[PDB]
Amino acid sequence: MNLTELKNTPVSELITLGENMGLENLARMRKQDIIFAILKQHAKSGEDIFGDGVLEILQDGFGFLRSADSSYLAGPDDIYVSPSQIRRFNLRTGDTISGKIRPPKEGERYFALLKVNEVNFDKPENARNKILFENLTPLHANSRLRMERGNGSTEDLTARVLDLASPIGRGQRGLIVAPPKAGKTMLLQNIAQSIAYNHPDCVLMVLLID
Amino acid sequence: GNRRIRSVGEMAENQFRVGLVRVERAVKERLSLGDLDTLMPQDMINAKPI
Ligand SMILES: Nc1ncnc2c1ncn2[C@@H]1O[C@H](COP(=O)(O)OP(=O)(O)O)[C@@H](O)[C@H]1O
Ligand code: BEF
Ligand SMILES: [Mg+2]
Repeated sequence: MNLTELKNTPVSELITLGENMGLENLARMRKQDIIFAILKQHAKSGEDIFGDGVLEILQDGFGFLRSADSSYLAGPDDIYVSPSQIRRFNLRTGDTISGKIRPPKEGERYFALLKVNEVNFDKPENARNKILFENLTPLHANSRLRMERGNGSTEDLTARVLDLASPIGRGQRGLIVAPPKAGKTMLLQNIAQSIAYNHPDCVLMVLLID
Repeated sequence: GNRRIRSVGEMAENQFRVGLVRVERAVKERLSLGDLDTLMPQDMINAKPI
């Protein structure tokens, strides 16, 4: 099985999947506990697991592959990897890794990676030959990120006005100065929708903090 | 001629082998899961027994 297909489904799907697996009443546990139990039941039939997680390292040396279900926190679904793999495949924090994983073996309690398959959606060849971030040279934006949708609905105003108020470019350092209860939530909703419609190639990221 | 003398080195080597047989059993029972591209020849050996 793959972990992402347990990721994208809601809780009721996990409930019926566990009922298919002939499991005890599982409505009481966390979603990650249900995923852990289902993966254990699946591997008990002699099966391997496929997982995907963003990598994080502490001073302890070994690494943890977190999922987006808990917004990248510790959990029974995260994968434990030895420092040897980090030393070999040149891993570091933030490097999302997808590949073969196994349930925790005798005495273990978290998953362990077997073979890397996709390092940041890339083969380990060019992943090991990665240019350093701070070693790069910053520039300015010529690629104009068009905020206009072109449909011209009732709310599209808040986007098109930026096309004449604040131009947006790739790599721009932008900051909003606004009082509370003014309309920033729908504003960022609009900007996300507009950039996804006009530029679906760039990976979207939104930070919801506090 | 029928009584043999053993020094500190011989008994030290004997105790080393006594510990090495335990370490060997451990590395054998751990090698039951080890496959290619999963571990360096350092984690499978513990210093405790010998
Ligand atoms: N484009 C718009 N059209 C209609 N109503 C809007 C629009 N933008 C904001 N509002 C109103 O302003 C309010 C903004 O609420 P809220 O999201 O709490 O603001 P903020 O983003 O500052 O927290 C909403 O209740 C909504 O009714
Ligand atoms: F401006 Be509110 F607090 F979203
Ligand atoms: Mg808001």
